[PDB]
Formats: sequence, C-alpha cells, structure tokens
Amino acid sequence: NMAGRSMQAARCPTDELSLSNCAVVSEKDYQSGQHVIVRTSPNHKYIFTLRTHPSVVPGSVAFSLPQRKWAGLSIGQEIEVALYSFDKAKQCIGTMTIEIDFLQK
Amino acid sequence: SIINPDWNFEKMGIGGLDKEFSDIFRRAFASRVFPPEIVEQMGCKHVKGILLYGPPGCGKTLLARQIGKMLNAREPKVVNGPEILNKYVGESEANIRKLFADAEEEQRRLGANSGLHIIIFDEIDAICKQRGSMAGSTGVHDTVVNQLLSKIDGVEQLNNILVIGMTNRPDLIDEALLRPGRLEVKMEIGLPDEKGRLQILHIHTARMRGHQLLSADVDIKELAVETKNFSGAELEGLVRAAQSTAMNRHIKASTKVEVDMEKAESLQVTRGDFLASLENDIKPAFGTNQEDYASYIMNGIIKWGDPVTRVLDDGELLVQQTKNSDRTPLVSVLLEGPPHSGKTALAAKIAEESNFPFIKICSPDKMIGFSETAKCQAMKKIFDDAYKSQLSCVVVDDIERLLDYVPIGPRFSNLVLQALLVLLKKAPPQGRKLLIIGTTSRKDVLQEMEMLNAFSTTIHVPNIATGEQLLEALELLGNFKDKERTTIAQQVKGKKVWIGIKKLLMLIEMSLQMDPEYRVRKFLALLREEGASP
Amino acid sequence: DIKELAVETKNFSGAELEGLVRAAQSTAMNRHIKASTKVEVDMEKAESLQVTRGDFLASLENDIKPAFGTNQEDYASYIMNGIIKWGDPVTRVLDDGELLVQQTKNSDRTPLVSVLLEGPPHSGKTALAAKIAEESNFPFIKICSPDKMIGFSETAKCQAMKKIFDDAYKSQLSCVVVDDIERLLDYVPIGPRFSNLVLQALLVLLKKAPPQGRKLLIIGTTSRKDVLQEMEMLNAFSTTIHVPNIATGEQLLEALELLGNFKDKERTTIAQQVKGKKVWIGIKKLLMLIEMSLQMDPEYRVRKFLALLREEGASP
Amino acid sequence: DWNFEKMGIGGLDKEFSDIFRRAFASRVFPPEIVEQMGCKHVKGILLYGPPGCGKTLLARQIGKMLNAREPKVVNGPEILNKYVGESEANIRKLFADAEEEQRRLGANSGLHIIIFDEIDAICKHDTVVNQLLSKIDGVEQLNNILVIGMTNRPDLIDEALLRPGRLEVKMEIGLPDEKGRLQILHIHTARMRGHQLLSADV
Ligand SMILES: Nc1ncnc2c1ncn2[C@@H]1O[C@H](COP(=O)(O)OP(=O)(O)OP(=O)(O)O)[C@@H](O)[C@H]1O
Ligand SMILES: Nc1ncnc2c1ncn2[C@@H]1O[C@H](COP(=O)(O)OP(=O)(O)OP(=O)(O)O)[C@@H](O)[C@H]1O
Ligand SMILES: Nc1ncnc2c1ncn2[C@@H]1O[C@H](COP(=O)(O)OP(=O)(O)O)[C@@H](O)[C@H]1O
Ligand SMILES: Nc1ncnc2c1ncn2[C@@H]1O[C@H](COP(=O)(O)OP(=O)(O)O)[C@@H](O)[C@H]1O
Ligand SMILES: [Mg+2]
Ligand SMILES: [Mg+2]
Ligand SMILES: [Mg+2]
Repeated sequence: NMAGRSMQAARCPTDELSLSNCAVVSEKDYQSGQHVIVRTSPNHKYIFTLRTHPSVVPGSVAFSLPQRKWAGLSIGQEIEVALYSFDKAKQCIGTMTIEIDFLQK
Repeated sequence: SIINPDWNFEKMGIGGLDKEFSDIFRRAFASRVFPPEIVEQMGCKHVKGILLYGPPGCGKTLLARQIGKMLNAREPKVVNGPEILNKYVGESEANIRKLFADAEEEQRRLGANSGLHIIIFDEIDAICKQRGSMAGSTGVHDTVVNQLLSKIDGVEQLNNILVIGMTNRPDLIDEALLRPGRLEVKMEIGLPDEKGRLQILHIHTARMRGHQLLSADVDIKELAVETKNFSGAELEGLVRAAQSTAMNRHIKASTKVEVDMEKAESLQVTRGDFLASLENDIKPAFGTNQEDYASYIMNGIIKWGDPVTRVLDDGELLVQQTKNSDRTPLVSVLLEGPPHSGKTALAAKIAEESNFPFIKICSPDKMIGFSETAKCQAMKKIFDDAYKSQLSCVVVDDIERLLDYVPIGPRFSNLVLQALLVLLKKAPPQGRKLLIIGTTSRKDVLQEMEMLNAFSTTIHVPNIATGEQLLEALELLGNFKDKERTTIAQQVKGKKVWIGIKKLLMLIEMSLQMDPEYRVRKFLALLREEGASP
Repeated sequence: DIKELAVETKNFSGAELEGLVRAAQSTAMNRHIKASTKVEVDMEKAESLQVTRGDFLASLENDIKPAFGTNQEDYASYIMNGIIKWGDPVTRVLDDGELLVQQTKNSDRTPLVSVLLEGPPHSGKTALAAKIAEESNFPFIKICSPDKMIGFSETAKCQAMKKIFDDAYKSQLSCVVVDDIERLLDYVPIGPRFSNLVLQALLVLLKKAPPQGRKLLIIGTTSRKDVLQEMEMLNAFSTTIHVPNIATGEQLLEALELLGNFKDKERTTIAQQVKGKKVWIGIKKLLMLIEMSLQMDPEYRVRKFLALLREEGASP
Repeated sequence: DWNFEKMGIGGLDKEFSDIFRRAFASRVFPPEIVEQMGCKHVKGILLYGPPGCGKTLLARQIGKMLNAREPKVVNGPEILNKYVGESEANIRKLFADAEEEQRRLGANSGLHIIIFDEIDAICKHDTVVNQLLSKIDGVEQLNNILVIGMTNRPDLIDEALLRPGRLEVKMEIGLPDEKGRLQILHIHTARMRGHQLLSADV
C-alpha cells in the first residue's frame, strides 16, 4: 500500500457514493478516510479520498463519471495506487474559491 | 574594450538601445565632434552613409531624429521609396536635385566650416533593388540607383552630407550600395526584451506621474511581464488606450455631451483600465492569436481509448526539448493516419498547450485560387516572421493540398515541394528555437517523394477498432441512455469496427432526427453500411 | 609595425586598406570625447593622441570584412556540435582530405582537383566537407548552398552559381563547396523531373580550368549516388570518398562515451542488450535520440532510449 | 447613458459606445488637462460591412453631438478623374478648407470630419495614397482633422495603412438581428403612431 500497487479502475457503485466525491474501495484493501494518490503515467498523479463499500471487488477502485473525466480514467484501465499522507500543519485549507454552475441545462 | 562616452537615454526618450546607439556614434559621429585642426592633421575623411534594418515600429526614425538633434543641425529632409517611382525621366531627376541643393549652396558660401545636412530615406529596398530574380514570374529594370550613387560620391561631392537609409528586407538590397565609400555602417534594431519593455513603459508614463494622475495600485513590473513580443509602438498604444478609457467615465450624456465637473476632480488611471485595454484593444503582430483555437478545436477532446494519450505525451516531450536543448534548436514531427481520424484538432491542441509566445498556422483555406508562385511567397513570409522571436511554433495543415496532388497522371507542383523540402532543415539565427508540426493523410505518396527524411519523427493517429472503445466513446458523449446502450452493446460488442471520430459524430447527429422509437435501429443501420468489417 | 600588418590582410583591395586605417583612427579618438549637454571635445584629452596596435587589431577583427576572403562566421552554422572519433572511418576521410589539399597547392601539372563525398542519409557529410575546407588556410573559401535560393527560377540559379565561380578566378588559390547536388537539380523520383539547364552548366564548370598560374579545389556532397551515375556526372569528378554509418555495438558505445551522457552504471545495462546484434544508425540521428530520452524521469531514461533505438535502428 | 431612441439609431449599441470611447472621448475635454497627460488624438477609423446598414447615419449623428461643423462628404471614384493637377490638386482642395483654422487659431479649432467613401480602388492611384499618407501622417499635418473611411470588401485594403498612427480602429456593421429589426421598426413608425394613423391590427 505505502509503496504502491497496481489496481483496476471501476465504476461508482451507488449514487450516494458518486455524490460523495470519494473513490470507492474494498475493505480488504483499504479503510474509510484514507487518502491515496493514483498514478496514470509519470506526469499524471491525482489525490483522492477513499470510502469503503461492500460491493467493490478486491483489486479494483471505483470512480464516478466526473472523477474519470477529470483524471482521464477509463474503466478497465490499470492505475497505480499509493497511500498518501497530508501535512496538516501546512496543507489544512482555510478558504476555497469554487466556480459553481447548474449540472444539467 | 573601447572606452565609450557616458550618455543617459531617459532624457532623450529611447529605451533598450544601449549598444546600437554607442556603436553608431563611435563609427559615424566620433570624428565630427573633434576640432577641425586635429582632423586636418590626421587627414581622416568622414563617414557619409548608414543603413538600419529591422521589423516595423521598433524605433529607427526616432533614433535618426534624436541623433540629428544631438549634433546641432538643420531639420532632416525626408523621402520615400515607391513615391519617387511614380513618375519617369525628366520628373524624378528634378526631385533628386531638390534634396541636396541647400547643402551645395551652403558648401559654396562657407566651405570647410558648414553645417551638416542630414537626409533620411525610407523603404530604400525598392529603388536600390534589381533583385527581380525571385519567383518564376517577376521582372525588374530600374536606373534610379545610379543618380543617387553619383551624387553620394564622385564628382562635385559634398563634405557636409549624411545619408541614413531604413529598410525591413535586408536581403533585397543591391551590393553596389554597400561598398567602402557609400553606406558602410549597418545596424539592426530588434524586438525589445523585458528590461527594454520596462524602460519604455517607464518613459511613456512619466508626464502623468509628475501631476499625480497615476493611481497607487498601478505596478509596472507586472505590465512588463504580461506584454510579450510587444513592439515599442504598441506599448505606447496601450498607454493611450488606458488613458482614453478613464476619461470616458467622467462624461455625462445629455442633449450635448459635457464634462461632469464634480467627479472630474479625481481623475485617476487605475489597474482596471490597463487590464481592460490589454484584453480588448491591442493585438500584437508577433504574438499568439487566440481566435484560431476555436475554429479548429470545435467540439473539445474526449478520451475514448489508450491511443489518445500517447500522442499528447509525445507532444509534451518534443515541446520540452525545443525549449531546454542546446544541441537541437530545430525539431519536426509529422502526424499521420486514415482520413477523419482527428489529426488537426490534436495538432492545434498541442500548439495551444505549448505556451510559446509565437504560434502560427499555415492552412490552404487562405489560398483559394492562388498560383504556386504566390503560395511560395506566402509560406516563405510566414516562416520569415518566425525568426524574430526567441521561441516559435508553426503548424502546417494538409500537406497534400499545398502541392495540388491529384492521383490521375499524377499531377503536383514541383516549385512548392522543393521550397518545403528546403525550409524544414534551415535553422533560425543566433540561439533561437523553432518547432514545426505537420498533418497529412497520404503517407505513401509523401514517402515516394523522399519527404520523410526531412522530418525528425512521426506519430500515428489510429481509428476506433473495438466495440469497447466505441461504447466508451458513446458513454463519454452521453447521447444514448442505458436502455438503448444495452441494445447497442448486445450487437456491436460481438465484432470489430472501423470508424473515425468525425464520422461517428456525423452518424450520431444523423440518427437523432427520427422518431424516438426508431433511433436505435437507424444508428445500427447506418453503422453497418459505413463500417462494421474492416 | 606596418610590416606585420601587411601579412594579415590577405586578399584585401586597395579601398579596404584605407577603411582599415580610417576605422582605427575613429576608434582611437573615441577614448577622448565627452557629452553632458551636447557632445563637446575634452580639452585635456586631445593632446596625448597616439594610435596604438590595439586599435588596429580590434578594427581588423570586428569592423572590416573583405569581399574576397574567408567568411569565418559561415562555417559556424555547418560544423555545429563538433567532430568526434567514434571509429576508424573518420580518420581515413580526414587524411584523404589533407592529401588532396596538399596536392592542389604543391602540384604543377594538375591545377584543378575535384572530390565527391557520398553516403547514406544523416551520416555526417556536410559537417566533414566544411572541416576539410576550414583546415586548408586558403585565402578564399566559399559555400554554395540551396537554402539561399528559395523561390528562384532555373535561369536565376545558373547566374548565381556562375558568379560564385567567377569570383574565384581572381585569387591565387581558392576553394568551393557545392552542397546537396540533388537539390540544385530539382530532382523528384516521380517522373522523374529535374532541370537540364543547371545540369549542363554544372557538367562544364567542373572541368574548366582557371587562368594561368592559379589553382582551385572543389568539394561536393550527395546521398543519392545511383542517380548521378545515370546523368554521367561521375566522370566529371576526379575521386570519390564513402562516409559510412555506425555498424557495430562497440562503435556505438565508443560514440556514447565521447559525448558523455550516460553514467557508468547506466552504460553496462545498454552494453548488455546492444552487444548481441549489429546496428545501422547515423551520427545525426543518434543525437536526436539521446535528447528525447533525457527529457524523461531519471528512472526511465535507459528503457526509453532502448525502445527508441529498437523501433528504428535495426540491422541494415 | 445614451438615449438611442431619440438619436434615431437602433440595433447599434456596442458599436456607437466603442467608437465614441476610442476615437472621440478626448475631444470634449479642455486642452489644459489634455496637456497634463500627453495624450495624442486618433486621426483615422475604418468601417466595413454590407451596403445600407447605417454607417453614414452613425458618422453624421456622432459629429453633431460634439457641436461641430457639417461633415465634408467625398467620393472615391470621383477623385481619380484624369491625372495629377486635376486629381492631386482636387485632393488639396479638401483639407484646405480647414488648413486655415489651425494657422489662425490653432488649438481650440473645432474638428473637421472628412468622410471618404469606397477607399478600395484609390488604394488598389499611388499618387493619391502617398498624398493622403503624407497629409495625415508625417512632420506636417493638422490636429483638427478626423478621417473616416468606408469599404464593402475588407481584405483588398492595404496593410501599410492599418498600423498605429494611421487608421487604427476597425469596426464591422452587419445586418440586424431580431431585436435590431424590432427597434428600427419602432423608430420608423413613431410619427404616424402619434397621430392615430396606425390601426390596432398592426
Ligand atoms: N481525440 C478526440 N476526441 C474527441 N473529439 C475529437 C478528438 N480529435 C478530434 N475531435 C473532434 O472531432 C473533429 C475532428 O475533426 P478534424 O478536423 O480533426 O478532422 P481530420 O482528421 O483533419 O479530417 P480530414 O480528413 O477531414 O482532414 C473535431 O470536431 C474535433 O473537435
Ligand atoms: N564525427 C562526426 N562526423 C560528422 N558529424 C558529426 C560528428 N560528430 C558530431 N557530428 C555532428 O553530427 C551532425 C551531422 O552532420 P550533418 O547534419 O551535416 O549531416 P548530413 O549528412 O549533412 O545530413 P543530411 O543528410 O540531413 O544532409 C552535425 O551536427 C555534426 O556536427
Ligand atoms: N525604443 C523605443 N523607445 C521609446 N519609444 C519608442 C521606441 N521605439 C518606438 N517608439 C515609439 O514608436 C513611435 C513610432 O515609432 P517609429 O520610430 O516611427 O517606428 P519605425 O522605426 O518603424 O519608424 C514613436 O513615436 C516612439 O514614441
Ligand atoms: N440602425 C439604423 N437605425 C435607423 N435607421 C437606419 C439604421 N440603419 C440604416 N438606417 C436607415 O437606412 C438608411 C441607411 O443609409 P446609410 O447609412 O447612408 O447607408 P450606408 O450604410 O451605405 O452608408 C437611412 O435611410 C437610415 O435612416
Ligand atoms: Mg485536417
Ligand atoms: Mg547535408
Ligand atoms: Mg455616404
């Protein structure tokens, strides 16, 4: 886990987890609340937060459609997942600016 | 090296030319300052000619006028190149005689204690040009140079004359006017760098800072940073537009316009004015044009498979090598594939993501009806404009439409092919960089022409070749819902397809005008005809 | 010393030995000028005026460029990254070059000499002719290349070539390089198509001797030799030299060691794979594949280099 | 805050404002303040578009708000009549009507608008182009002049004239959209509607 392991991208299992914006993983592989980094190539890394759902088969990670479009992930493709640790003394966020629009026209 | 006189250029109104001025003065004016005594004891004659070349708007005439005023002299005359040819013999000779007359009169009246009479030409690459050798179709025959040559040096020569010539095309000047004894010093004025832009901006906003008409949030370093490949005559236009924007807020519209007279007491120029003027008004001519990334990348770029990422990764490595390598200043690449596979959009995206300050596209859309003799000139000009920048990028679209290739015979242009073969292996001057991209759909023909030994590498843009990739593309476009997606996958997933992205979009658009219960069958009917077996 | 200045100004006209003196004088008077309001003469710096050697040397290096001399800033875009000894076929070429250079100067019964450099594309022929010419110390050297004649017509290239040759019959020992002979003829395999007006002028200018007592050497480079042989152009030359590709693993490793790019521990991994086969790659393409593989992360450079080499540079 | 209905122009809201801001916004301020800034006026504009879309109407209605004199209309083909002396001199007899006001009162002059139609064959002849370029730009020129050009073919126009210092403002006046047609119809049937001469059916 800490070193990094190969995983298979999957589809988000439930709408609630899709709205949670957290990658869905299996309990046997990780735990809820843990943050990971997903590598798709040498210059392509993305940080995600994990949530555990029973329906996820071991050895695969599920992402919602927005996550796949943002990270350029394709279902069935291989990725590298490595446990990620935050520096809370510095990386704790105070303010975010977010551009919001209607999801559906 | 040479100990130079100490000047300050903030009081003269010139910025960035800290070396051209020095050498010009040393080689053309360091002997007109000394007293005539030592000049006679040395017997040293005077330089009576200078040539200046560079892109427009970079401050050549300003330098000539300032130099003329520095050495107390009369108001310099002025002439134009193409103007003098508007007439024929018996009319232009009188015009020539009407320039040096005062100099001759003063030389007669005074002798060796006269005053310098500067003369300023313009576009001197027209009269002094027999170079009609270019282009299969071009002819020139002129005799206007010889009278000027005779006047400059020879019989009844004048010791109190000085001719300064200016041009934008240094390679069209005849070599008869450059020999030692007539136009002997040469200089180039180029685009300024960041320090020069800072100096120019500090010079052009000095009369408002005196009267406290400049706000406190206006920082000039950021303005210098944000204006890349700007001339000296466009920073002035930027300041003028930023001034005219602020004077509009203090006008009241009535039967006849008049000033506010109450909010006109705090007339200040703000950062907002400068930012708005940079977004709307000024458009540099050696900068990136952002109106050409909406006509080519029309429907974005979606990731339908693995091959759509290798291309982008390879394009990034080539950009990072044309910017960080010193053993390879010029690189080339060719994008190839079957028709409708999406080659122009990817090249445009790579160019846009490059981030270079100069980006240009050469397309056959702008040359409808042209002959080859004009296509060569257009392409050569597009390439010439790219050597004035320290980082460039040029795209060449539809290489097979430039040569006029038709399979019957076959036919093509052998005057464009050779020029294109020679321009792909010519490096830029000094230490400047360059990157060329090119898109084609017929690689075998290009191979038979020995045109693949000019490029450095190649990239293959493939078609959709599996059911899973087609389903992924449909899901990403988001047009057919799950009920119909299952039906589509129950049939397509059992075979292999051969379809481009452009054709897929066309088919999806065509099969959406039918009634809601026939669309899924119409789509498959169209797909079967277009491609279902390679 | 005026005697020493008469041995450095070779092929100078009389009207340039006058400009040299004027430039030196103007340089000498710059050290004694001042400008505060408007340029005015310093009244204590115009007395100890002494034109010195340094001014002459500076003016000779920077300001004066004879029209019948060697333009020492034009064989600098051709020999770009240098010359290195990856194998044997380099010394052979560089030695035949000096033998011909000595023949053209110490021989009385052959005032004209020609040579042709031919080989596969990208093998380093344009950067070898320039080196062979640069080390001859002839007063006159010129290069005729096709990239200064873009857009010209057939009748406008003959005039340019003939002018380049006519300027060389005014010097006591000359040298001319004709580059990319196949781009002057406008040759395209489809057809074929070419210019029969330039070919017939070239076939004649290669045999005409200069005036009595003068000497000339000509060097030409090409890559499609099988075409020039059907044109009967191989009878106009006196000799030919073959510039080869790299063709063994040991030569590749020696070439890599002299460029100094991959580490000692990164050169054993390459040697293990490469030293089990033969290769076919030119020195201009082995510098494009060592700059694309250095833009990767430090842990994937060797793999990328080997993949690039395999994809293109297989056996002949 | 313009009242476009009263002026008599509809469907041109972002063109009038931009033209006024860029070319005319400095000529309604006292010379004293304009001297403290160093600003220089603009002496050229180029308007192009289909024929009969409201380019002369705009030019003449913007020159009356400033309270200037009548614009001096001139045609393109007319100028090139025979040769130099009848055309070049005829060129001289246009800026001449205003060449005096500057040599009498200089600054505080009014502003002479010199409309100039076609401008697409005159500058493909070369005599007129050179004379005009020297008149507007150069060492000798008037600061109480504004030249407005109109064309229907934008590309043929030369590039030596579209540079800073020369004509440096370009505007396109195209066909109106739905709202433009609505506003034009509202403007052009206002007199009748006030006299109850327009039926309720309309
Ligand atoms: N990888 C991609 N993913 C999604 N859409 C794409 C992709 N590449 C291109 N497109 C879009 O599909 C169309 C591609 O057409 P394009 O102009 O690239 O055609 P082309 O390959 O040059 O064809 P032609 O043979 O007609 O010259 C454009 O709408 C572009 O936005
Ligand atoms: N030993 C060497 N011999 C030749 N060139 C070398 C050598 N070492 C390095 N180089 C460099 O390799 C490059 C090859 O030279 P060059 O580009 O002139 O080749 P070429 O055979 O003329 O190519 P092309 O077929 O494109 O005309 C040049 O940069 C040259 O400086
Ligand atoms: N280096 C510079 N420093 C300050 N101003 C400059 C500079 N170069 C150009 N300008 C401005 O551009 C204007 C016109 O430039 P000009 O010298 O006519 O261009 P060109 O050299 O093409 O004739 C001048 O009024 C001047 O204020
Ligand atoms: N935007 C507009 N609003 C009102 N009337 C207009 C408008 N545009 C054109 N017109 C009318 O149509 C005619 C336009 O003529 P004119 O502007 O001189 O044509 P051109 O564009 O060839 O100069 C005039 O009668 C004018 O009243
Ligand atoms: Mg295309
Ligand atoms: Mg070569
Ligand atoms: Mg009109």
